[PDB]
Amino acid sequence: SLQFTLLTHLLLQAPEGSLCSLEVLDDVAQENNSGDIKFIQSASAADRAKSLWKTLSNWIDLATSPDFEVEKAIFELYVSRPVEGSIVKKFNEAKTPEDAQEAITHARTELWGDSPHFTLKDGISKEISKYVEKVFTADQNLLQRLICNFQLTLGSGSPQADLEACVRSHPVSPSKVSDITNYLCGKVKRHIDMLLEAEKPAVIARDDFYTWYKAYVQKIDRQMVLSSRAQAPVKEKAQEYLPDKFVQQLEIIGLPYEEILGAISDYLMASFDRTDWAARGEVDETSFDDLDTALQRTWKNKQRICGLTHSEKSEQDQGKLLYFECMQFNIPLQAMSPPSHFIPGCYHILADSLAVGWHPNYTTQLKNKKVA
Amino acid sequence: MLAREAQNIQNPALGAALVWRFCCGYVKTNRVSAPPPLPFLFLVLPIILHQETSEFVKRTYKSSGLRAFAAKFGDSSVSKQDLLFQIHERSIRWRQLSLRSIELAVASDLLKLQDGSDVIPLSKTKARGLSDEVKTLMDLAEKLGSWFGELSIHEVVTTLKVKL
Amino acid sequence: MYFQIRGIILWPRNKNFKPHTIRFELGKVNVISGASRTGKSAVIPIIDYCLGANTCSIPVKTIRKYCEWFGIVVATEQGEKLLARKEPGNQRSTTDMFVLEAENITSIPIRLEKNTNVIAVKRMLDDLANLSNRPAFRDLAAFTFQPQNVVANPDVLFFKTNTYEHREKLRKIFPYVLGAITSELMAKQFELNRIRLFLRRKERELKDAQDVSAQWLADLKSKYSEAQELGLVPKPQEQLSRKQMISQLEEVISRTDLTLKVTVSTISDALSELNTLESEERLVSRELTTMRHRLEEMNRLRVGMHQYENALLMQRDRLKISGWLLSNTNDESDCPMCGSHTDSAKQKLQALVQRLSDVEAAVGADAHKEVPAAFDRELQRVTTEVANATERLRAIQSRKRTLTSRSKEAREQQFSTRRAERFIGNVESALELHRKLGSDSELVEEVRKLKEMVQTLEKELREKDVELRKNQALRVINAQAGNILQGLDVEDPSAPISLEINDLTIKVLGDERDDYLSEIGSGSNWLSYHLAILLSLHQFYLSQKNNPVPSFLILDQPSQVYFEDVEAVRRAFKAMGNVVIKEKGKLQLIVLDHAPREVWGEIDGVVGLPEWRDGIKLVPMEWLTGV
Amino acid sequence: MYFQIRGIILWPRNKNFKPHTIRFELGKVNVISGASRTGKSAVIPIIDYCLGANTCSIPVKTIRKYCEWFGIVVATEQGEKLLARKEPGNQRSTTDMFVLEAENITSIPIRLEKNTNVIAVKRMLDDLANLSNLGRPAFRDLAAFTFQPQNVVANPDVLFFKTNTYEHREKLRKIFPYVLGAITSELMAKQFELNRIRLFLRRKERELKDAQDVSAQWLADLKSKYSEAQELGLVPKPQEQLSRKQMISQLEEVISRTDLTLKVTVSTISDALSELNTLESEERLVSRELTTMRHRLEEMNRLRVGMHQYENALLMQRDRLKISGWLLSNTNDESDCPMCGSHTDSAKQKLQALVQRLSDVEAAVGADAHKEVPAAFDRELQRVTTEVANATERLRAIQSRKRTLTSRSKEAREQQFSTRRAERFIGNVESALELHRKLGSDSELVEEVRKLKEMVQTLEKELREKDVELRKNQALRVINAQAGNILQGLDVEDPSAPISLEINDLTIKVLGDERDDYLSEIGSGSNWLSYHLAILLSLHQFYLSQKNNPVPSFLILDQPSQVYFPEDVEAVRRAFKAMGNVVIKEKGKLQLIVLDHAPREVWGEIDGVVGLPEWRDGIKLVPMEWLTGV
DNA sequence: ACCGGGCGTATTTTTTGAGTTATCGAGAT
DNA sequence: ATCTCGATAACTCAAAAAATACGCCCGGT
Repeated sequence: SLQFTLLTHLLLQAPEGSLCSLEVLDDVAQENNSGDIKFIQSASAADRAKSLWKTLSNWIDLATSPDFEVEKAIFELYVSRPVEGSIVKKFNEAKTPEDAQEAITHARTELWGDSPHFTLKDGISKEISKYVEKVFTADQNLLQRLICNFQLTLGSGSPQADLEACVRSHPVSPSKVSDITNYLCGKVKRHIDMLLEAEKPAVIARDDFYTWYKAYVQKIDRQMVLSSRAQAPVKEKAQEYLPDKFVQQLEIIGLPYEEILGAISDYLMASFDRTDWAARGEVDETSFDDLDTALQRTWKNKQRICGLTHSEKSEQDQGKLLYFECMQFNIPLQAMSPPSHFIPGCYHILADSLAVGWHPNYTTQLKNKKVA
Repeated sequence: MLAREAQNIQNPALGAALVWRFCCGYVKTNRVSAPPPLPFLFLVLPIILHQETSEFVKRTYKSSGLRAFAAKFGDSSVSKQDLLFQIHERSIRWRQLSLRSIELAVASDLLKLQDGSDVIPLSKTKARGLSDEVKTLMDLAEKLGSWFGELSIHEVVTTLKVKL
Repeated sequence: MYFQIRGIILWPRNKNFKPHTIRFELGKVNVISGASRTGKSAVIPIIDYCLGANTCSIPVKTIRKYCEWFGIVVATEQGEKLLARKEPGNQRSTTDMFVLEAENITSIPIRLEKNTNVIAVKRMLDDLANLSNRPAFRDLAAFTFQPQNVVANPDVLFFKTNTYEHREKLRKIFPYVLGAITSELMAKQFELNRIRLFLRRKERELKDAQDVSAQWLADLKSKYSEAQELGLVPKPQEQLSRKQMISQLEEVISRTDLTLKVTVSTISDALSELNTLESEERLVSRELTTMRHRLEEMNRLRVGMHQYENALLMQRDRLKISGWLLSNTNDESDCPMCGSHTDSAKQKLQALVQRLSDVEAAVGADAHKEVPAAFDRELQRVTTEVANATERLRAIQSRKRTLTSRSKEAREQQFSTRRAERFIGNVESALELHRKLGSDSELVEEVRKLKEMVQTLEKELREKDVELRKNQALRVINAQAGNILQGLDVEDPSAPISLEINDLTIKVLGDERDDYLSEIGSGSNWLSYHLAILLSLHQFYLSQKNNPVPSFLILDQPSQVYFEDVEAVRRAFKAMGNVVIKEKGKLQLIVLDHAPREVWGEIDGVVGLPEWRDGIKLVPMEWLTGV
Repeated sequence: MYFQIRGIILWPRNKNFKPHTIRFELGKVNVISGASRTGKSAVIPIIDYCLGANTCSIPVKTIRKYCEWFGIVVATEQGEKLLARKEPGNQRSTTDMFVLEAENITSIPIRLEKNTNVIAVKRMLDDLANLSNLGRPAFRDLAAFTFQPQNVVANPDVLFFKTNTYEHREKLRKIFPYVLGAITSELMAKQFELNRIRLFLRRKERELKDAQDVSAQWLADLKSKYSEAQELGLVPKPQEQLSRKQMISQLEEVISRTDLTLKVTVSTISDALSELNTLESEERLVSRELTTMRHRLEEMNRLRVGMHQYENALLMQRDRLKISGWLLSNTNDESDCPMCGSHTDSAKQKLQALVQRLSDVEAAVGADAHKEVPAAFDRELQRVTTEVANATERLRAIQSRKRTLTSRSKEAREQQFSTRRAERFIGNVESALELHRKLGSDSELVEEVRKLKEMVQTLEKELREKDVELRKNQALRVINAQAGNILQGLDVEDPSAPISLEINDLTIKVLGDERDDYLSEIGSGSNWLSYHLAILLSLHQFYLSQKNNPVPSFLILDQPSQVYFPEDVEAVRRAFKAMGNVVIKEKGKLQLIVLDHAPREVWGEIDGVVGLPEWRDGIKLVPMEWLTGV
């Protein structure tokens, strides 16, 4: 579960409008404009390895398809250790076609053999011998291009901490950074699974992952905006903020998100209105109790009517009908003249106590979401 | 449940503090320094916790006297005699809040109840670091206490259109 | 205008007796001697009744039963005028009299019959004086007759000003008789004031009709804001007037290429307007709640008014903390404060309630005596404000309902041009009503023409200068009044005199404080002041020409305050002679007095005779057959 | 009202002598005899000054040189009140005053300090008299019916005090109707209410009439409108004459269709028309998306304000609860109940509950000390704003494409013109039908105008049951009857002459068999005084016969004997006897302060008349001890 | 961790320049 | 008369600063 961290970190640092591939020729890829995909690999680097040459000489031809990397293709290598042989050292330093060709000549000498006989092909085991033969049999210009601009990556030494650092670098709530990266990596892993369960080359497009990141960031932000705002959330429920009881009732009814925002605004505004009236002395500890008892009685009557009438609709639909009927309902109380939002806010405050409900089984459904 | 906000904005603790400051300001001006009678404590919150009535309590100089405060209600530039008449009714309606105020002000060694149904204020050094709003309300209660003290019972009840 | 008395004639009731003749001296100080309090004031009544009067003020017990007919002989610019009159007997007023016009006649008719009526005599006198047939000759009598009740009396300064109508008419007539305005300008001022009243009323009604009810103003505002949100009409800088908004909407309707310029800016501005409306709704709802609460409490007190007794006296429940405390006590918790039950607690709680009742008894009943409702001014203002605020709140609420409901599913196609056209159809159907409502051009032009005729009347009158002439006239009056006062033995001649018109009196000058005539006594000073001021007024009248006021004055017993005894009256009479002589024998003075013959004979230039007896004595003894 | 002068008080300028009191009696003819020398009575100046007279009439050279605080004691319905005014020093007046109240004033302060001001006491007197109404008769304006200076009492012309000018005369003239009980403050209030309702109903009738006119003129075109509709292809062919109700039914069901399409075949569809339809569908989609997005932006914008207001509310609750912590720090674990002697923790438990609530509010305030929610909110707001920007740009591009298509082609242009016509017509029908419904048989406007008409009619009827003129005539009838009854016993030249009080003239009129004549012409001091006394006493008897009357129940008769005394004394006794009877006729509810020179034997033993060897006037009301020559 | 001493600091108290107002004089109605 | 306007002087409030006693921090047990 380390390649996930590496790919996540580098995609966060990948340029916009990018495309990347996974476990095709390297564990990480990136696409720019033409053939010879640019690649980055993770090593547990080693000059010789059957998997390395295997993947290289296998899907370089697929990497040769256009719209995938500049022919002077960039290349990188993240290694969890400073170990790097002389041949790989020379590869990374190969930033010029001539230097890349010289490095490939050295690779032929050490793995394939000395020109023209090339006898070291037999000196290495058949397994890697045939793969190095395939590597070196291709046009040497393509060998130049595939190692034209090789690089190596060495982070802080702790891939996790670096991942959380780069995530937190973007504008995001620091209280949720951990979860963010977690979810991100998980998605990648799950994605990879479905790409290999169906036996297809797994591809993680930088833009697809970037859109995932945007969607999840917006998801957590909308979760946060529907915070408690009425009581201190419990630390167990603080990891992912749990909206108050009335917001939960609305969600159980399945109202649109914007309607929930309006409900929350009405709740806050009604709370402030009652506070201000008390602070002015207009109302008192008993000027509202008549209001609340009347609200509850009218809600019960409306609930009975809705249950008798809208039974054909589903439970959520009946709840929406009762909700909208109650909020639209307006009875002129004592000569206090309240703004439009006051009565919806009062219903919401009552709903926060489960004394007034929308869903015909709002108690049972609230228990369900509690155990959900 | 809806009442919660009000029960925090008109809590009996603030009422006890206000009543204590009222009594403190009363004996500070009484000619014989006698304690105020109990039925005057029920006219502190209805005057102090109401923002426009409290505004009149605030705008009148400390040396202008209760009459000058009660005479501002009918001024043609204001014309609010109805409020001067509502002081008594509001006191009728806020009986429980005032009573709990005396509760918390006697239990907390703020007002000693002399068995003749009177209230003597103790010293009980001031509260610690309250907000400007509450400090101003306490000062207004003290000013109103001074005013009630300067006059006799009959004069005060007449000037505020009260019926003990 | 020259009008003096030359003589009097008195037809006896019976036929055998022949008229008693009387012949005055024109342009001189005619003096009459006799015994006062014996009816010695009947000649001013006889002159007034001969010159017409709404009632006859001649003593019925002494004089008015021995004479069938009354007569007056008056010299005038036109000539000598002989006027007659018939006593009513049982009635009070008579329209029967005989007239004779001449230049200088010597024939004295002995038997008469009705030849003219009151109206004809009055109007011929009026156009003799050139008045608007509005002043009249009778209204000038105030400056001719000074009866005993008025000669020395600090509060009445002119004859027969003891009635609202009379003093008001004389008040409104000073501006004319003071020689500072003409009758035509008087009518101009009257009509000007009438049109001022009409203009003010109609302008108030115009401002009433011009202002639109809040509902329709809200509808137009919401429609304009809708159009603005779509980019049709650009965002105004400030609140547009109803007409401007209608104009711009009509322009938008007339277009053909409707380019909906919907952007972030328009939607954001609409939402900002929505939030501003929300703020204003909160504020207005709070204030309306306050006002409504005040109103219901006022209504409760006024209900108690009728509830308590037969008459009006509002009732409010007593504090009764003594009783209220036990009201909350029950058999479960004795203490209504801590909430506990205990016998000792119960008994001491009882003791406390009796102590509280004792305390309340000190001022208990005293606070239940006549608590009225003085908050009627407050009630009216609060009801007005409640109505106005309810209207305004409903307007704002409808506007905000539109702006919100225009975000749920109504716009679901609105931003589509196919639906923007539908919106424009709606607005150009509503513009008809929104043009009808609150739009008026007939009343604005009516007010404009009223103002224009007001301006014409102002220019014609040339006001702000007549009062300057009045100020100059009264200054001259005061100057010559002080001049005369120097001749009168007043106890403080150093103090000037001002004729204060607005009260129909004189405001005595004083350094310690402004003083009136009624403030201080000294009837001698009262008579001196009347003499000085009246002769000042007559001098000022004769200073100009064509003055409606006559040029003759009558004083009745200007010596009753002296009932050493001769020096004061001598001073007054010599001053009167001086003023008359310096007037060039055009002003006539008739002074009935009780002073002996020589008392007024000592004056140089004043003539009279110890004849002329007034009262029952004026009637020849042969006519006097009894009481 | 019941308002009598129990006594006068004076405070010497030199604080060496106790205040001097002159105690009258209540419900008796308080005679102040003696004072052979008559500079002028200061009782009236003192009483008016203490009652709020604009300027000080107290003798400057004789009294203001020794008195610091003038004062009176007045018995009222509220109970005795001591009203005192500081000497104005070197000014025409000073607003400084002192006031005391009690059920029975017994003590008198030795020294006085400012306690109120003239305006406040004037208002207090007014609302004693119920004259704090909507411009209205003021207490001071009633000085006419309670003062009779030495001149006014016997002056044949001036019948009421403060009738010496234009403004005062017209004043008193306008106040008479209110005093007599015709114009009631209730009636003035009803008149003002009726005026305002008249204005409101005028505007409402104007607006309703205009709206109904618009509705009627539109409905006249209803059949032509429906013909236009069927022409446009929005309704089927009307086979037979239709009914207004079902025509309207067709119209609103037409306008209500979510997506109404023109009656055009699709088999022969041009490329331009298909492109137009596709663009219009894209337009519908983008419009709906932008509608929802605007919904969200609205809710976010108002939720920001909601959070801010909740923050402020929490701060206020925390401020109002904070003191609970300190008030708990000083509360013992239990306490003894003040009123039931129970050693219970009820106070302590309630302080604990309040501290719990303060803890809750404190947790709420600091729930997000790290301002993460504000940052998330702002980022989401930016998201919605940029998303709306993109949607509006897309809509603008769509409309540009549509306009280019229509401009280039002509069949598409005709189609757009036709659909524009149809939509415009539908919108016109929508607005017209909305107005027609607004003018329904029970809509708001019709009912409002109807009820305002009913209100105006009811107020007019209410005013018409109670007629001003009938009330005034009845009041003057009783006043004249009582005045004549009083006069017959009193000495007048003929004791059988009915009289009439002319309010406009402000004078009595003797309706004699020979001549209905004013008091001004009858020349006699005795008769002038008799008529003054008769009319004033009848006035006050009538006043006390009424209820809620604003005139004081006291009368100052200054020098009611100057007419005699350049024997006649018998006549004076008659006068006084009459006064006595009057005072005793209403159980002593009326008080008379009679400044007089009549020796004590004139009225020695007549009921209701009181006099003391004290009660001097002029300068002896100022003790000579205070007198030192200043 | 609890008690006691020494240093830091928020609150009270004192101070103070600015600002606000009850009162008065004069005027107007 | 009541009401308003303006001039005045005195008042109180409010902000800043200083002194204060409280709370926080450091050292020893």
